[PDB]
Formats: sequence, C-alpha cells, structure tokens
Amino acid sequence: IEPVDIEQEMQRSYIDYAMSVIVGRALPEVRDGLKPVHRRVLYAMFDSGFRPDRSHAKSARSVAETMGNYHPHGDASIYDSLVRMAQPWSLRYPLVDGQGNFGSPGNDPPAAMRYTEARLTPLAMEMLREIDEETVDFIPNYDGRVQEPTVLPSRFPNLLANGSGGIAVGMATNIPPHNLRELADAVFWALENHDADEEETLAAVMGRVKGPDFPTAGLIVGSQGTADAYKTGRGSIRMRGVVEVEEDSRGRTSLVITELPYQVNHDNFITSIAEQVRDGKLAGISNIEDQSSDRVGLRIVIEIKRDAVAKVVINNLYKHTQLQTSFGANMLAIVDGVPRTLRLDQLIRYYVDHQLDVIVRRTTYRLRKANERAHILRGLVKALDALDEVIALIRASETVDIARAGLIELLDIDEIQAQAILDMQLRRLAALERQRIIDDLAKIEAEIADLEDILAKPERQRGIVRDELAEIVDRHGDDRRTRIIAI
Amino acid sequence: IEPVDIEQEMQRSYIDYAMSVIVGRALPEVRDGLKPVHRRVLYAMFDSGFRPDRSHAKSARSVAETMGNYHPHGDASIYDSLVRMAQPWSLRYPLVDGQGNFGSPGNDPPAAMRYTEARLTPLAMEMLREIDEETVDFIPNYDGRVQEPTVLPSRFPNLLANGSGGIAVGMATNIPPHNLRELADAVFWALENHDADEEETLAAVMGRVKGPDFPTAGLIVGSQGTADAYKTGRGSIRMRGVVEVEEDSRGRTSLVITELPYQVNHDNFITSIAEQVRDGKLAGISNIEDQSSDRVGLRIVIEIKRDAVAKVVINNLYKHTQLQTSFGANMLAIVDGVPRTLRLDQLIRYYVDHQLDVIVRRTTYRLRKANERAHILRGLVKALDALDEVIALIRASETVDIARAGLIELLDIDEIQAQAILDMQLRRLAALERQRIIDDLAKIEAEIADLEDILAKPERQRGIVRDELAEIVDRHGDDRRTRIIAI
Amino acid sequence: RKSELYVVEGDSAGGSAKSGRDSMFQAILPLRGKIINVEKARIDRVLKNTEVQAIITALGTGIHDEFDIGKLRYHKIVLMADADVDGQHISTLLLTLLFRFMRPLIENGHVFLAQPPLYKGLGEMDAKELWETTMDPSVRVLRQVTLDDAAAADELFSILMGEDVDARRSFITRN
Amino acid sequence: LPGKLADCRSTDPRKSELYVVEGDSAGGSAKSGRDSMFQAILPLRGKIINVEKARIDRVLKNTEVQAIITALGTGIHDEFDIGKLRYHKIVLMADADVDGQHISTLLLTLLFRFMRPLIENGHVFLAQPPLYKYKGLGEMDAKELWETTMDPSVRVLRQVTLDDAAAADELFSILMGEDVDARRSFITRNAK
DNA sequence: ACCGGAAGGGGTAATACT
DNA sequence: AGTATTACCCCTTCCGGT
Ligand SMILES: O=c1ccc2ncc(=O)n3c2n1CC3CN1CCC(NCc2cc3c(cn2)OCCC3)CC1
Ligand SMILES: [Mg+2]
Ligand SMILES: [Mg+2]
Repeated sequence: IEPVDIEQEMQRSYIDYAMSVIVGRALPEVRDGLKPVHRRVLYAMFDSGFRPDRSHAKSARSVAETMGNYHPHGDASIYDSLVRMAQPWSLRYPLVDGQGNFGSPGNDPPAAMRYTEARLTPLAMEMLREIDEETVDFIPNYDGRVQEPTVLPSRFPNLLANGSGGIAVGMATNIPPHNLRELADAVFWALENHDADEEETLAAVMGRVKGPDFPTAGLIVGSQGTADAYKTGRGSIRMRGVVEVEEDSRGRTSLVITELPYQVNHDNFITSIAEQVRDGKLAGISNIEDQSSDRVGLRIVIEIKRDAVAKVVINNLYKHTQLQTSFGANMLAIVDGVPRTLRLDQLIRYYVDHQLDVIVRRTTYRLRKANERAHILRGLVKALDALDEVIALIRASETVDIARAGLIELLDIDEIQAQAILDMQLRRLAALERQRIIDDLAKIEAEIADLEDILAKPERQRGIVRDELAEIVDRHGDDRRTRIIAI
Repeated sequence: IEPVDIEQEMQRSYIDYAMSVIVGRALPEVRDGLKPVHRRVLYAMFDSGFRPDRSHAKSARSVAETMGNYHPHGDASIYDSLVRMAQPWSLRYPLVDGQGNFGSPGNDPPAAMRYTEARLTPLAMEMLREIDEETVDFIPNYDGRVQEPTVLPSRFPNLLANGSGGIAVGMATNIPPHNLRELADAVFWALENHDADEEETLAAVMGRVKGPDFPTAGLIVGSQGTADAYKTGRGSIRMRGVVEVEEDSRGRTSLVITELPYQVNHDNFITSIAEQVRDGKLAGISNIEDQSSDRVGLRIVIEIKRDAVAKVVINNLYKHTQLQTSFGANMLAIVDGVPRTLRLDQLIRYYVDHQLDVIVRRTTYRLRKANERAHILRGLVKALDALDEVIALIRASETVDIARAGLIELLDIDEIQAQAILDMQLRRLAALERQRIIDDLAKIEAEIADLEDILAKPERQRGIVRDELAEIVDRHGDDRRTRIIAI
Repeated sequence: RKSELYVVEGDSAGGSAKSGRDSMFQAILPLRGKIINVEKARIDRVLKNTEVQAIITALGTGIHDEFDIGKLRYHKIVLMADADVDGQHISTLLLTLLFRFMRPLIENGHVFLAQPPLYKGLGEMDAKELWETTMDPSVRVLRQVTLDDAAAADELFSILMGEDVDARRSFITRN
Repeated sequence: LPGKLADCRSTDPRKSELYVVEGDSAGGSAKSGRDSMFQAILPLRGKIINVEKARIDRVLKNTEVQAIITALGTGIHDEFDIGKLRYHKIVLMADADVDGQHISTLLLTLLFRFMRPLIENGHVFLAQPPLYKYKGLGEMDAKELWETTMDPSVRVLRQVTLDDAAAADELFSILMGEDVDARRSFITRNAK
C-alpha cells in the first residue's frame, strides 16, 4: 500500500542484476583466472577429501556439496562446469581428472551425474597450495554457516595458461590459452626487473611470449592480430586447420583433414560440407567420409573427382567451409572488483604482486606459529631443569589447581606453559626425550631467525617465488601445440 | 561363439530378476519393517550427522550420500522415498522431519529437491538406537568399500505401527497402520506369557488390538474383515468418510465432507463428483466446491436443491463416488529371506525375539568392553603402589624400550599395562586422581558383576525390554483417530 | 472487483502459495522461468510463446489497439518474485510486457509488487509461512506502481532493454 | 531411418553388425570406441513394452518398437522377408544387473514374437561385458569398451539357438503371460 | 486405474559478438 | 547462429489387486 514509481523500480532492479552478473557471474579474475563457480567447485572438491592420492569419487557427491554449502544455484550448471573443467579439448591444462563418458568434440552429450566420477589433478593441487596457512582471505557464505575463500593462491598463472570466455550484461570476455613454459620466462623477467617501466616491460614480455597455443593444435596465420591484441587488448587471430593430399592404387586423389581450429564442432563441419556439396557450392567434390577412429584421432576424407589437382579446392574450403576462422581476442578482467581491459604486462605484474603477497602472508603465519611453539618449548625445558622439585611438588598436592599455582610461583612460569608442564607423559621422561627437547629448541630458535631474515629482505621473497615457479614449470611442462607461420 | 540356447537363458534371466525383486526390492522385513531403500536412507542420514539436535540440512546432500555410498540406483527413487517418509497423511508415525514444500494430498508434486531440507525425527532415533554396539550384523556394499547394516535395531514395532505396501513379481503386500499403545499392550502380554501356545497368544493379541488406525482419521464399519485379516492373513476392511448436514439462513441444506478414507485423492474426488453430476444418474445436486483452507482442514461442500431431505443423497455418495471404499489387507513379509504370510501372533513373536536378541548382544558387548577396560585400571593401581620406584626406573633409562622391559620385570604386568603407565600424564599423579583411580576400579568391577548377572538370568532381559518399550510408548503416543462402529 | 491475481515462477512456489492461500479471493498463476524479451523480439515471435498467451488469457483484456478495460477479470494483479537477483530480473521483464501491451492498465493502479520477508525464495517457505507475511490482507504490505512521465518512462525502457548495447553499457557504468 | 541410429559405412549386409544397447550414455560411449566400417549402434530408451501382454494395435505405436523394426529392415508377422535384412548380426549388449537382464528378456521375447526366423537362422547374438577391473555400461570409456567387447579379435559372444518350438512357445507364455498363479508356481519351484 | 520401487530421455527464455 | 552460466518444467514402460 505504498505508491512507488515504475522508473525507479525498473532502474534499481536492472542495475542490481547487471552488477551482480558482471562482477560475480561471468567475468574472470585477474589474480586467479577462475569464475566463482569454478573456484567453489575446486574448493569443495579439495576440502571434501577428493585428491589425486585417493581413488575416484562420484561427481554427484561433489556437486551436492557445492550446491549445498557454497553455491546456491542449480545442479545442471554446476555439473556442466565440472564436466567442462575436465575436457582436454576445451582446457589447455585440465583441472579435474574425470573417469567415465565426459563428452565428445562433436554433438554427443556427457553422461549423467550418476555414472561419471571425478577427482582433482596434480596441476590443480598447485592452485590450492598452502591455503590453510592464512594465505588468502575468507568470508562467510550466504547463510553465514561456514567460511569460503575469496581467491585461490594460484601458484601458476591459470588465467593466461587456460584462457577465459564469458558473456555479461553489456560486456564480453575472450582470452586465448597460452603456453606455460614460455610464460615462465616472462614471469622470471618481471621478477628480476621489478624497476622496469611500462614500455620496456611490454616489449620484453611480448618478445618472450610468441602467441596463443590452443589445445587443439591447428595453425595460426599471420602475426599482426596477436601484436594488436597484446598492445591494446582487442584483436583478431586467424586460425586454420591442416589438409593432407594423398593418392591411391588407381590414381584417384584425396584430401585428408586431421586438425580443426579452436572451438569448431566436428559434426557441424561434416554436415555443412555435405550440404554445400549437395547444393551448388565449392568447385568439385565427389564424396565426403569420416574415419575418425578412437585410436587414430581425426581423419576426414574428401574425394576430388578428376580436376583442380587439389589446389583450388583447398582455397575454396578455406574461404567457404570454416576451415579457416577468426578468434576475436578481447582481454577483459576484474581488478579489485571492477572490470577493465588490460595488456599482457598488466596481467603479468598483477600475478607477480599476488604471488609476492601470498608468500609474505605465509611467511608471517609460519613465523607466528614457530614463535608460539618456541615459547612453549622454552617454558617446558625450564621446567625440566628442576624435574625433582617439580615432581615432588606435584605429588604433594591436594588437586591440580594447587599444583599449577605452586608451579607458577616456583619456576617463575606463567600460564599456558604450566598447562603443558602438567601435560607431560611419563614416556617422555627418559634421557632420550630430555635431550630431544634441547635439540628441538635449538632447531626452532634457528628457524625463527631464518624466517625473520626471510621477512626482512624482499630479495629472498623474490628468489623463493622464482624457485617455486621454476620447479612447478619443470615438473609440468608442454610444447607448442599450435604452429605459427607467416602470411 | 557359444550356443547358449534359448530356454536356459530365458529361465536364468527371468528367475534371477524375479528373485531379486521379491527379496530386496518390494517386500519388507518383519523384524525391522523397512524396505532396503528406506533403511539405507535412514542409515545415511544418521551417519552423516543429520540428527534432531542439529539444524536442517539440504535433502540433496542426503540423496547424494545415499546414492554414492549405499544405494546404487537412480536419484528419483531415493528422493521419492525420502519425501514419502516425511508425509503425515501417508505415514502414521513419520520417520523424517522435512521443511519446505513436501507435497499435498491432491495433485501437487513435492516441490526440485534443492528447495527442501530434511533431518531425522525422535522416532527414527529410537529406531537407530545402540546400532554401534554390535547389536546387528554388517555387510559390505556393492563396491566393497565400507560396511552397512543388514537390519536396524527397531526398538519400536514399525511394521505394524506404520503398515506397508508393495508390488512384486508374482505377489503383492499390504498391511494397515495400527496404534502404538495397543501394540505395546500386546507385546507386554507376549513378554509376560512366553510359554503360551499359538491359539492363546493369537486370542490375547486379538483382544488387545482392536483394528487398524489410519492416519487420515475416517471411519470403519463392521468387525469381520479385521478378524479375517488377523486370523488368516487376508481380508477386506471397509472405510468411510465423515459427512455432516447443515442449513443456511434461507433454509437450503448442505453436506459438508470433513474426512476421507485412507489413500483417497482430494482433487480426483471432486472431479469424479462433478463429472458424475454432469452425466446425471447420481442425484439432485446443485453444486460441489472445495473450501479446504490451510487453517481449516478438509471441507468439501455439496449442495442439494430442494429434495431427498439429505438422506438418500448420502447413500448415493457412499455407493457411487468413492466416499466409502475397501482395503485389501494381505500381510506378506520376509522371514530369513523367504516371503510368507503371517498372522498377528507371528508378527508379535518375531519382533519380541528380535528385541531379545538385540538386548543380549548389546549386554555382551558392554560386558566385553568393561572386562577389557578393567585391566588398564588394575595395572595403573599396581603401578601406583610402587610409584616412586617406577618413576626412578623410568628416569634412569636411555630408551623407552628399556623402560618398558624394566617395568614389565618389576611390576609383573602385561605390555598394555606398561604402555598405559607410560602414557599416564603428570596431572594424574595428585592424591585426588590417586583416589579417583581406586573409585573407578571399584565401580568398573561392580558394573562387570552387574553385566554378568544380567546374562546369568534370562528373566531380567524381558524386564529390560518391557521398561524400554514402556518408556518409548509413554514418550510418544496418540489415540484412536479412526473409530469403529457397528454395521 | 475483489479477486486478486498472483503471478509466480515455478510449480514449487506455485503449489506452496496455492496450498496456503485464501481460495475465496485469490488466484495463483505459475510460469516456467524467464519471460521472452518483448522489446527485442518481433511481435509475431512474442505472440507465439505458450506463456505470454497464458498471461493474456488469464488477464482477459485485449492487447494494443483492441484493449477494453471492461473485460478485466482481476482488479488486483500482484507480481510475486524471489528475493535473489534473478527475482529482480524476471519481474522487470514482466514490467515490460505489461507496459508494452497493456499500457493503460498500469497507470490506473491495477499492478502491485509484493515484498517477501528476508530464505532464497518462495519455494522454501511452506503453506503456513506464506500467510502471515505476504498473503494476509491485514498483515501483507505491497507497493503500487504509478506513472508520472510517459516519454521519460518510454526512453528509459528503450535504453535499458532495447537492442543498442553501447547505450545500455554506458547507462549501467554511469549509474 | 530412426533418428538415434548411427549407421555404418559398408553397404554389404554380410559384414555389417548392429548393436542394441539400453540408454543413451552407453550408446554414446560405444559410438566413440566402435569400428565405423562394420558396427552400428542403436540406443533404446527405458524398458521395452511387453508384447506378450499388450494387444497388437498398442505395440505397433510404441516409438522404440517402430524404431527397432525400421532399423532391422525386415517385415513383421507374415510379411517377413529374410532378403530385406540389413545387418546379418544383431547383438544385444546390456548391463550386468537385473534391470539389464529384464530389458534383455523383453527384447528377446519381442524378437521371438515378431521375427522368429531371425532366431531360427541364428542371426541374434548376446554380448557380455567384463565384471570387474563396473556396475553399468555408462561408466566405461571408448578404449575399455573396445579392448574387451567390440574388438573382433578379442571378444566373446553367445549364439541363441532354438531346437524345440513347442517348448519355447509354452515357456514364453508361462513366464511372460497374463496369468500370475502359474508364474508364481514356476518361480517357487525353480527357486530351489 | 492407481498405489509404490525401478529403466531412460529435451526444450523453451536472457545476454554479446563475429 | 553458436559459444557459457542462469531460470524453470513432463512423459513413456515394468510388476499385481481390487
Ligand atoms: O521436467 C523435465 C521435462 C523433460 C525432460 N527430458 C529429459 C530429462 O532428463 N529431464 C526432463 N525433465 C527433468 C529431467 C532430468 N531431471 C533433472 C536433473 C536430475 N539430475 C539427476 C541427479 C541430480 C542430483 C543428484 C543426482 N542425480 O545428486 C545431487 C543433487 C542433484 C534428473 C532429473
Ligand atoms: Mg533463485
Ligand atoms: Mg543401473
């Protein structure tokens, strides 16, 4: 019974929905490269106990855990995201190890939640490394029951390595996958040259990074589009498949297709070519067949009847039947909660800063824990110095409280330490343990100094980041799947 | 290739399928009164922690746990059973507390599963009471990973207090719900008269239990169908609704239907009445409407224009529109893996035997635990007798093994006793704990004596069962919703 | 003249509101998700969806030129939606469908918006909880839509839900 | 032709093979690991209609039955011609649980009621999958399906043979007929 | 022709951009 | 017309007994 307007209600509702979709539904994050659904699924799979060192678990359990505790949305979208993260032909570096029928590059759909099973991958466990050491912030969920992270540590640059793609209200995002081994060099250059300007950093990074490396091999023609995309943030890259010419015993020529560009359907290609063959298109084709066996890969056979010696038919296929396509790269990402268009150096610097912050936080947490343990152990050894008197006072006590009070007033020891004093086990009274206490204290008081020295010098942090990233790259590396040629 | 023939394959396949359906798909167990799906759902919800003390949890989590761990079937047949076990109009005593839209007696589907939450009820807790004390056998699941129970303790007679209904290959079962107090009286009589023969026990349990008590209130006419069902196992029970005659200010007479028989659709009733009125041949009826509000209950209004004095219209409604229906009671159960039809005395004696076996096994487990616990306390007091020498021996040692050998040689104790001495904390060395150990040893010896005495005489187990059943009945119990009238 | 119409999404919330309503002066209509954007699609395309036809049949009035307010079946059309972000989108789509087709039905005061208490929607509330909060005529609180400027409202509608994308993006960024 | 059929490449009926498999996930998994030259997959849906109980006019309108009849190519009842057969090997491949064993018996009773000469000539085969390395055919991938079941060099198939016609005629009516007392007595007698 | 455990599967919309 | 996260929903069969 209140006279509200229609313009105000319309504007408020539409603005709220648009901001929600833009910030928390579709656009990726510069620091981590994961949408909220992907991050929630990964965290739910990590915390529930699904790890590469354990056997496969049903995807239904992980989907239900994500739907209940963290993600308050439908099940179909969550399962679709989980299936997509485990597809080698869609992700350059998969983040989910799946067992079952997870789909096909053509029109075949994946099986239901009841059949397929899924766990994490060894490369995905590097994204969640040291997440319990207060490396990242935590926030309560929608109902305020449990806590979920705001961003994964992301020890490797997932955003560029796997790419991104999304549609928002008034915006869109498309980022092509890259090669980890060549991104490592760019990150090392950024780490070693922290006092570099924008132009020099951009030039060096573009020199170190050649271009995109799509998971489906293919081919890239030209070099102007990649330069335009890296210099500004919006450019077209021309992708092309491979065609091989072969003959038979009778001398009939043939065309063999074994690779297709990124995000190009297999059944749609064959259907479009067949229909355009039935109609008056191309120049000459006898018949088309598909022989893409499971153990062979992809093999599409096209028969040219008598002429053209497989020279102009290839050009016609390139310019007519989606054998050559375009990728409209447009790098859009969310920084500190706001969308922005960024170049390559911007992403590299943001990732480096995130890694440095994670390292600093982990070092601080470890230092605090080691300091508290050292305090407890020092109190314990001070108690051990007077074992006969301690045991005599403990034995001649009416209850625990008076014993604790006498321990406090005798050894000049405060609380917490006295509780561990009274928590001795007799098994730890032999001389071996009485010397093990000394050894442990000696180790810990040096570990504290080492951690303080690490915290005191940024060069140590940069070296730690470089060493860890180098080890990660050395363990998990790949070649250039996509070959880049000239015009 | 193999000539497998046609007759052998047909017989093998159909016999296997029929036997599986008969045994583990439809027919309920006499001792527990639950189908395998219900038992698996209850066990999964109990193990996952969804207890009445804790808040409601999403039903998706319970369904996923049940499907992934225990039940290797579809999610529809699991959620349907889960939502049916929490419907007050379908179960006399619900076993699940559900929050959300769980359905309607009409044609409204039960919500979706992502909107509804579910947890266990106090009755299900009594059903799952003392299940971890080796009371029932356990078997591995389909994949052999974990263990699941083969029968729930069933501290109260669920089979007769909730009824059953199922269709199998070659047979079907139908059992009407009863009242808890009337079943308790019969069970008490059976317990106190264990030496009675079949005829006397049957007569006593037929005297104590009057007849079925459907959750939808209603009515029942005659007393021969229930007698036939209880004496032979098959019978017909006639149920009838509740109609009242009212008059308005003008003088028109209206029939108000406030109760309907068991398992009668509310919307289909009105639809059938309207169609029969349109087709005629029923009676002089003005209009039919549904005024059943949420805060009012079932209330169906039928208007008769001027005649029949609201007497023959009632008889026509009885005879033509399902206001008076029949129930084909046919008590079929599974005993030791075999389907049989049983009378009331059999269904009482089997439950009594199950309760006695459960009590015996629980008492044996408790006695074994107490006997194995007393050894550690005896070793502890033996060490406390020579505490100073024990401490001196422990201090003058180089390794824990030397201390163990010295303690064994000195105190004449087992390895377990020496280990318990070694992992004794210092806080338990005060005088108060020294006396507490003596008191605990005395109490443990007294409890061992009591547990042995319980097994010594069988006449105490019956008293224990009677006391527990009396407490359960006095806690939860309703009155006769369905009243019995004459012909 | 006294009946009320409640438009909801989904059969779950639809049944939940149906079983906890006052059947005398309350009717409930469920939908099947988001509405087709009338402003974007052609008139032929929108006039074929099985849900828009249901809405026009339920309301009973005409569309566009052949609109007669004397054939209205319910004098109170209340748009019920969930409290999440999706509930703020579907409703707005409806707020276009009533503005484009049944334009002279809004400024007369026959359209209202309900305010559920703050659950993730009406599908979780049972029958009893939907009475004393949103459906009781003595407890419920609604909002009544009013029209003041026609050209401003039309231009806002076209900017927000038209076919131009750059203008919508600029408006969203600016405000 | 049925819209769910995945026809092979060879046009010679003497070398082609048709696989009848329940569901769609199993069919999709088998389509990737099959030899496209001599193997065609026909994915059914749910449980088959019981031809022995329903009337002729009702079983002639079921989508699955019509799809099977169209895919096989031959006629039904007295209009059956063996010369129009397209696949010389119809292989039933179902799951290893009781539900698969029931779908298999429904399909076998359909083929016996409508296309008896196919069973007479031994054109029908049964395929068994491995037990454990598996509660369903949808949990397997293309490589494991090919390595054990669909590989012509390493596989085991069962051939259904019909020696006596009267015994089969009476047994099918006893097991899958309208009567219940005879079926219950048969089940009870054969249980032990 | 329902009552209850089981098998299986498709189709309408928003929102951008090439 | 297709990419990818979002909203929502129905329709065949088996197996008895009245
Ligand atoms: O309403 C319809 C109308 C047509 C239709 N056609 C094919 C089809 O598959 N479906 C059609 N529908 C609906 C529906 C599938 N429906 C929704 C998804 C659900 N997923 C199975 C599942 C879900 C969950 C599980 C396990 N399995 O555990 C955690 C919680 C969620 C299965 C039933
Ligand atoms: Mg919602
Ligand atoms: Mg199965």
